[PDB]
Amino acid sequence: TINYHELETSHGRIAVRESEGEGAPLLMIHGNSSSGAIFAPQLEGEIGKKWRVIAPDLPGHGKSTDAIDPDRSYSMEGYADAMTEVMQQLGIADAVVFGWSLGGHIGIEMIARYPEMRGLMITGTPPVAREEVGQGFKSGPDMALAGQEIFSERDVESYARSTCGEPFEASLLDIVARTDGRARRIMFEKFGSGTGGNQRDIVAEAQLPIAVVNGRDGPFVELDFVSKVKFGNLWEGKTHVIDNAGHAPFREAPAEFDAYLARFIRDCTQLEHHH
Ligand SMILES: CCCCCC(=O)N[C@@H](CCO)C(=O)O
Repeated sequence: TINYHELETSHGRIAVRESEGEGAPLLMIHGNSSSGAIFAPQLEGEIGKKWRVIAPDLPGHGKSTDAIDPDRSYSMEGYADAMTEVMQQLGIADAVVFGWSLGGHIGIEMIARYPEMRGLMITGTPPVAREEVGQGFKSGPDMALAGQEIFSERDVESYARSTCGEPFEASLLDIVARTDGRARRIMFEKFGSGTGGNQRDIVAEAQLPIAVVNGRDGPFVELDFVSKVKFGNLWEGKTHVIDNAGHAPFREAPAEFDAYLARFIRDCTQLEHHH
């Protein structure tokens, strides 16, 4: 049973899905033009059965309302503010955070705002300074869509297929089509204007465990670049790659992805802590 409910926040009304797991909490943050519903395999599977999985919809996405103030909310740092507010309302200060793509960038911004975070896993996310975008991401037509306000029906399909990968389901179109397109345009411009913290520096200096897990065949992330990024505390000492998966290994290869996520949560929450 997934517990769905909505929170009135300063950013607007935020939809939240929670599993019924009694264990330590895991915040899962979805990507650009997605929603927390994308994390069905974790919410409804072994991860969500054990751990308290929380999968909200960002402002402008899914079942959340559009942002009260797009100029405040639609940016990596603005979304980080919104998710921090959500966690405060839920009374949870020490979640492990999993961020998918845009969600991973948001998670990086959350490090400063959510100091008791027990770990951060990023998938589909190259930590990059603004000038490093070409190094961290692969060039292509779906990539251009990341910052494009208006999607035709065909842009909806191309974007959904490239970002969500196999298997494609019609329900994915509904999610992408709903997205407030202003959020794409504004977030992308602000990323390029360096309005938030330098993500390269943030992850280099961050002391909490950061896990990096990607599909080998994703169309967006430069995996070699990611494997060279400096992290303060890289979980298991390397970046991890799942064969036969693209941008969304949590749905494309759930068992393999869940092995990493479960082990990371265990490591971050159930080992004796020494500074
Ligand atoms: C080039 C800037 C990318 C910003 C983050 C983003 O939109 N990530 C997408 C993946 C890239 O299309 C996602 O959340 O899936």
